[PDB]
Amino acid sequence: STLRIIEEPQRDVYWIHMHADRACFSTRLVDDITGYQTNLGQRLNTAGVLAPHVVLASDSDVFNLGGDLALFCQLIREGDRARLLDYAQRCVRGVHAFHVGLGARAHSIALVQGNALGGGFEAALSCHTIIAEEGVMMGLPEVLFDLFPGMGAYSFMCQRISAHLAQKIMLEGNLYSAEQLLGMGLVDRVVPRGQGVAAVEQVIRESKRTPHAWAAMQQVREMTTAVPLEEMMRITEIWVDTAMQLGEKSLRTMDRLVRAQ
Amino acid sequence: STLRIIEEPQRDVYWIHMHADLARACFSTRLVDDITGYQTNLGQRLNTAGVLAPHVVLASDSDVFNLGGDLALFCQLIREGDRARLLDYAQRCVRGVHAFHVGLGARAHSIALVQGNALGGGFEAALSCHTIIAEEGVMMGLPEVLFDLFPGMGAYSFMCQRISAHLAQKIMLEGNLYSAEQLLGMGLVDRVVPRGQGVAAVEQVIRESKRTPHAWAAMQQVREMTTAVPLEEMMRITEIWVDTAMQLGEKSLRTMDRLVRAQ
Amino acid sequence: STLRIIEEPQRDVYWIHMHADLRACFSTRLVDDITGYQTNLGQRLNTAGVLAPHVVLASDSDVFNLGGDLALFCQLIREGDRARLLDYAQRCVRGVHAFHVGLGARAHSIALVQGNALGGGFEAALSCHTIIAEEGVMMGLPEVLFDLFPGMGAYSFMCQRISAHLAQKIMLEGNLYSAEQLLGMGLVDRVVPRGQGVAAVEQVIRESKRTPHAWAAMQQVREMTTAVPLEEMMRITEIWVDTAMQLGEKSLRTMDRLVRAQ
Amino acid sequence: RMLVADDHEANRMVLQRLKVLCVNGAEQVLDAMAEEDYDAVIVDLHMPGMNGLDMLKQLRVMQASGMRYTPVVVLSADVTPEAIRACEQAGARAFLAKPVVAAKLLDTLADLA
Amino acid sequence: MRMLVADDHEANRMVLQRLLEKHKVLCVNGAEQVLDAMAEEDYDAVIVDLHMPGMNGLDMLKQLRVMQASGMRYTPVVVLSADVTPEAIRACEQAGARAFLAKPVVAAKLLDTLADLA
Amino acid sequence: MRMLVADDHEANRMVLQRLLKVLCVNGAEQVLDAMAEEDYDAVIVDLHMPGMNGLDMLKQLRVMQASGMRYTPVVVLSADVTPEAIRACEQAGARAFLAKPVVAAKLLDTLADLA
Ligand SMILES: [Mg+2]
Ligand SMILES: [Mg+2]
Ligand SMILES: [Mg+2]
Repeated sequence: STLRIIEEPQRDVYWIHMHADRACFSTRLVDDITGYQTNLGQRLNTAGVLAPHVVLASDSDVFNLGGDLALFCQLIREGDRARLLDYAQRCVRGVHAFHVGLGARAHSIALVQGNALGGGFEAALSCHTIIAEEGVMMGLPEVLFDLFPGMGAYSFMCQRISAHLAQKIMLEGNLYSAEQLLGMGLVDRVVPRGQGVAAVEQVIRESKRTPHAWAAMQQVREMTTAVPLEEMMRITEIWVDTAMQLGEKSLRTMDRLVRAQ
Repeated sequence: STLRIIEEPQRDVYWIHMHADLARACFSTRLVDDITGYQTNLGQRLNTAGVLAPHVVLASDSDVFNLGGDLALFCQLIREGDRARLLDYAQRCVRGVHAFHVGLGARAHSIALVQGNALGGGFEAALSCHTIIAEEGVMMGLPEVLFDLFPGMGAYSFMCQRISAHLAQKIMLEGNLYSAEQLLGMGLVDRVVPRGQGVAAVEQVIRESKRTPHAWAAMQQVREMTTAVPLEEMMRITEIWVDTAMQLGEKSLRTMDRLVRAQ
Repeated sequence: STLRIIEEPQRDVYWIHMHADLRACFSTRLVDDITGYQTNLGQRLNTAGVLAPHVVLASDSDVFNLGGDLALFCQLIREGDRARLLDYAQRCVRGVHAFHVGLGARAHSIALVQGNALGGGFEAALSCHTIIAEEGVMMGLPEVLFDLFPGMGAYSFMCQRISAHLAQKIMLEGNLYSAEQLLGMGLVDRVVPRGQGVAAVEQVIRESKRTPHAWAAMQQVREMTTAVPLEEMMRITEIWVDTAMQLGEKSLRTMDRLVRAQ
Repeated sequence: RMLVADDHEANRMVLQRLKVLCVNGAEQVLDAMAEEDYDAVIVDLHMPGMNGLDMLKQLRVMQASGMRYTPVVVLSADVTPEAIRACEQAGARAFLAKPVVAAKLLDTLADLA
Repeated sequence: MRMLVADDHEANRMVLQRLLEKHKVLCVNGAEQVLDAMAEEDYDAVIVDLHMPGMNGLDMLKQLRVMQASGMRYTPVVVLSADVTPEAIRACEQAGARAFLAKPVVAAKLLDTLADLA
Repeated sequence: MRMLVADDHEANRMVLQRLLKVLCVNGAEQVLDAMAEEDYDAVIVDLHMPGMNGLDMLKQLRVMQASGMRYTPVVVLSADVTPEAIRACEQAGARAFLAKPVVAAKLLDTLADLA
């Protein structure tokens, strides 16, 4: 119930609207996404659908503010590494599924009509195409509480920019506008406010006419530049070990962000 | 006889002119076999003579560079369901372009001289060379998406050496043509010169790297063990290419037929 | 004594100033002093469990570093001494790789380039995680001008910042670039006015000092992904030495002229 | 000698009024251009099945392959800068609104030849 | 105007409170405490000292930037320090500081810049 | 002013020396040898020369000056007016570029600009 799902079976377009009912990746939201990804992917495979379209969107005035910091604070203070790892691994599965097209060679499109921070920005980067509206801010603020983006930020940015620049962005903790991200190559299209849906429809209509070409390109990605799940899993292992070592200054910073969200 | 070969043995410069007997400028089976056959021949002669940093130039005798795959052959094999022969063609195209990429196995400097349009496989063949010289007014691109296919002769592998994986994907799936000046700004072409000045530009590149043959050959060894595209990777990409081509419908086949007639 | 070491133990910032006893190149003495200090400082940082220390590579000369000891190269090539040239090359690799992996203590390596950095000198700056350059500074890889190539990790380090193809061009053209040009190319991280480099380094240090856990974690991520393996660089210098041994008299005379100028 | 293609059957005849052959669809105009030569082609951007942009992209490759060049002018109700962007980089020379303004249509056609 | 002031030294808080009452003021001891205050009440402008122990002015700016993008009400921040190096001015400007004024503060320059805000 | 001119052709060296303290030498390698021993106010060099050309000399001179060697401005002479060759030279360190055969009046004025 954290998701509002809009399915168009005859056109094979599927809309995932986050935050249907803090606009962050809570355990419930993550389980609902992975659960739907697995469900839709299996239906698409058995029906032999060629190049389906999956859209990740939001019903909130923001896109997604990232990890459940209130949950982080609690698990770190309690020393519960096992549950934090579990959360982190499930977040990885969610974003990796978008990256490999749900195992059904889907075209994943991120529709970002509000701010996307941390895990939220990582979720947008996990999609093949990012559509952003003017005035939208994105960034990776986890360094501000002495952590790093471990939901694939590094893996996904390295597809678009250099490894060195990806490192800078992850460690500076700056926010960037949609126009700035476009110039940096981290966003694919910027449209005026309230025009995002139409822009997504144009992308869908463009790749719907070349479904064989799209599906073949996914196979080529799979055997070349695609980010392996295992690589991301090992990155969250480092992420959890780092989070467990965080001090009271970082925890208070996280608490302040929780209240502002 | 699809090639006109000009050899300069005392300078170790070798010119390959495509489409010598055009009196469709695409990669026909004959043209592919002639290229691979010459690559193997020249490479063996260069190895046994111990030639350091030879120069190989890929050029055209037509008013275009190369228009890509033999679409008329594609249409026929797809309609007949002959996967085996289409795979065979695709694999031979891979061997041709990979040989340019690794310098014929003799650590050669491969230079593409593009004085006319280079489309699909034609553009991929230019990208397989280490240096691309283009003349003003020349158009290049990857139009295979327009008939619901993708460039499988190393487009992705070669562009990823120059630009990001993401931008390479866009270019492959948009089906736009780009001028020489545009490609230069994108980093997909190395030099743009006025019409009828390409040969002189190639001669300057040759003369520049002829004075540093040890440095060139050493750099090829470094490429071999780092960023060089493995043959096997390209072979597996054409496997996907053939499987996709076999699934193409009548709308795609008619598009291909129209391109054949315009060619 | 080729180095002037400034240590700030309570802040864990460590300054390495090259050419303290002054040709401003990587001589055998300078290389041994750097590797010797890297090993020493790294072991002290590990045993003390220091989180995200800062190491700065700077110069006391009016240039940063002019690269390999060409006078030594000329001699060893003419004598056919492959063994000693390989030994030198391998030690240069260890020096620059140590900066790349943070001395084995997950350090933040910062190159402060206030004078010209050529060949191995530019490669040493590229081995650091952050490059601060002052206006008017020139950097480049001139080893092609005597028919050699940069084998101290130029290719490996540039591929972290730019494409493999552009990295190849830069290595084989033999052009020099200003700090402003290198910034636009993404090969330098910050350009500041003359005599403002130290303050710029201090700002970088102060910025990453507040996120030490984040920095150290990122090094671990680098280690298991994009970090350049030592072995890869060692095999590149093997090719470098074999190439250098085959160099002719025209290349050797070019090197001799550079020795006199440098 | 004109060749106009539009999905709306009402829009086809109203352009025929102001040496013109009309056809339905984007594939049909391509089949017509191979049949006989034309001076200019006026096309609608938003057509179902195959659109103006796809036709421009397809004509661009054909013209690069060896076909005779013919200038193309695009019509659409959409006027956004991101729609003109793709068309001008595909081979289009002029862009016009819908319903078409009669003055701008005739004047720009004379500037070509 | 409703003013929030942060400086780690008692004397600095006192001189600032005195001069700008001739506005309503609340003075606090550090960067964390102003962030705590901003969540409890709304302020027209925040005057922060750049150099404070624990959390400095630049952190506060960077923390406010993300908070303000997370749903928090926007409120202008002006920085004060005896540090007037372009190095420090650049950092704050990039972090969204609306004004950077020198310490000891000129009453005329402070009040005129505050008037420009709201 | 102390000049140093280099050209591969016999006819070009003689006409330039008469219209202009001047030393003339044949190749690009030799002018680099001459500069290593003596100091000069400016160097005039031909772009297209056999073996090592004006650009190769220019790049090699650039690294020499960056190594500590005293700066000397270099003016290039060539028959080719191609914009791609002019850009490459000034990006290598060239301060002036003049067409061949060069007008005497414009050469002397451009040499006066350097001082
Ligand atoms: Mg319409
Ligand atoms: Mg203070
Ligand atoms: Mg001459």
